[PDB]
Amino acid sequence: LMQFTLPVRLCKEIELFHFDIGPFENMWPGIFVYMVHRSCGTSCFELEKLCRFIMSVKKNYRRVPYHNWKHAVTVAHCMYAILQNNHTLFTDLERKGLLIACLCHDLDHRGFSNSYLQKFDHPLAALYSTSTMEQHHFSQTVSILQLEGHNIFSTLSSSEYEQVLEIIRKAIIATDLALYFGNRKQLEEMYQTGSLNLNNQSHRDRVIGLMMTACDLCSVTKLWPVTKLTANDIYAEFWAEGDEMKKLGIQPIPMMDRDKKDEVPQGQLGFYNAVAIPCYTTLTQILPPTEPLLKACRDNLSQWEKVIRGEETAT
Ligand SMILES: COCCn1ncc(NC(=O)c2nc(C3CC3)ccc2Nc2cncnc2)c1C(=O)N(C)C
Ligand SMILES: [Mg+2]
Ligand SMILES: [Zn+2]
Repeated sequence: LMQFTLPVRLCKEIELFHFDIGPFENMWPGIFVYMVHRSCGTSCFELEKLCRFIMSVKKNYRRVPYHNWKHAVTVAHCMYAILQNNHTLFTDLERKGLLIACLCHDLDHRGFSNSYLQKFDHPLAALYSTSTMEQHHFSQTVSILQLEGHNIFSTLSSSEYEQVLEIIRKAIIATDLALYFGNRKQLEEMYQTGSLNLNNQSHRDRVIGLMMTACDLCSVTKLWPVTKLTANDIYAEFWAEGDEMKKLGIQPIPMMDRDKKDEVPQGQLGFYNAVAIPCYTTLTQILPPTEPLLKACRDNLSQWEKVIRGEETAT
């Protein structure tokens, strides 16, 4: 057989939650196949179809600062780390579908939120009234899966193919943060009342939804230098959307206003407290081996507080 192998440093460090996939775009397909062969198995997909699929997905991500090909692979790698440290908890189809969901979850993102598409009256807003971009990401996923030589699930039966596309559809839709607030609250109640049941499919769905949020936000779970640099990329998009809001004659929210740059550290603090910490807390409760995501999230929160107190500088 031909086994995928990484250089020594990547071989060791890819198992760490805070792994950064590096600046070499040409190595990311290899990194993704490696993670699929180790988390799913070398027999999960035909290498030729997986390779063709990967390259078509890459092609349908856009040259935007943040919601790009590097983000897709980064989210996939966080999912890899969760699956490998929880390997007894997931099904064959869940392993197969979830790395693919993560790779595909922002397909054809233009760097604009669901809100902007609503305010702009974009055609996608007429087609998909809620989770507008996330329904578009899924539709794009189906398009690519239906191209010639792209059916990576060809050896699944009809009913298995349908289950995995449904795992994928729900996972991608779950990356709509508007849906996360409700989903985490339900999971918090279920956990504290002891009703949470991983044998209940409607409960698996919520746990995977939370896993997808955690993978999607995983830039707040890298070492500080990565987190700080990645925050420049996310704000490049937010500020561009704010500009487009101003062009529509609508005052943008403060985080999207490039004139309010001095409030980024307080904005970050607000986001860690309201969204990120609660997310990784609940995930650690359900999947205790995901502790390192929560720990790195707390460390970065501490760093933003250091920035607010003028002990650290972010230029
Ligand atoms: C009401 O919203 C304003 C309150 N607010 N302030 C900031 C913020 N989000 C982020 O910073 C952010 N969002 C995402 C995705 C949800 C969009 C991912 C990463 C983020 N940070 C970050 C930090 N380091 C490195 N990479 C990325 C929000 C928010 O809640 N959103 C939903 C965007
Ligand atoms: Mg998205
Ligand atoms: Zn994303």
